[PDB]
Amino acid sequence: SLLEFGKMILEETGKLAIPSYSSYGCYCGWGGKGTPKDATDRCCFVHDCCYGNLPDCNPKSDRYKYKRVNGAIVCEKGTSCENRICECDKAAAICFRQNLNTYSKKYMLYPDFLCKGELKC
Ligand SMILES: COc1ccc2c(c1)c(CC(=O)O)c(C)n2C(=O)c1ccc(Cl)cc1
Ligand SMILES: CS(=O)(=O)Nc1ccc([N+](=O)[O-])cc1Oc1ccccc1
Repeated sequence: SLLEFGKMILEETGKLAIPSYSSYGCYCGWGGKGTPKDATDRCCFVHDCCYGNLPDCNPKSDRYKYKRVNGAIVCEKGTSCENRICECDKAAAICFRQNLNTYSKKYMLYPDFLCKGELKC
């Protein structure tokens, strides 16, 4: 669920999920169409794609638990929907962490019309 994810994001990047990530590029937060504008945008894209493989789960409201083994994010045994979700968020977390150095503000609050193009997961 978002609470977990957001907290995971803050620990990892030091930036707050909302609003640093709720309206970035074409895929962070609003999902939908387009060509990811950048690495972070791709992270979000691969992430939306991750929730896409769990049709009958509820990434948003289902809560899972995770811990840190020295800085490592470690998803704890829960329902199977819970485990698979958590893996999906961990990746996004890492991913964001891996491209902080190219996180660009001109993609904050990006207008929808500039998000057209095709991309299959
Ligand atoms: C590729 O992108 C997707 C696809 C489906 C999604 C989401 C993101 C998010 C993610 C979001 O809002 O960031 C949620 C919550 N999805 C569903 O609940 C869902 C539920 C029931 C059926 Cl039968 C099919 C899909
Ligand atoms: C899930 S939605 O319809 O895509 N809204 C939404 C998108 C991103 C985030 N977030 O924390 O990164 C949080 C989000 O929603 C909330 C807004 C305020 C308080 C709690 C959740």
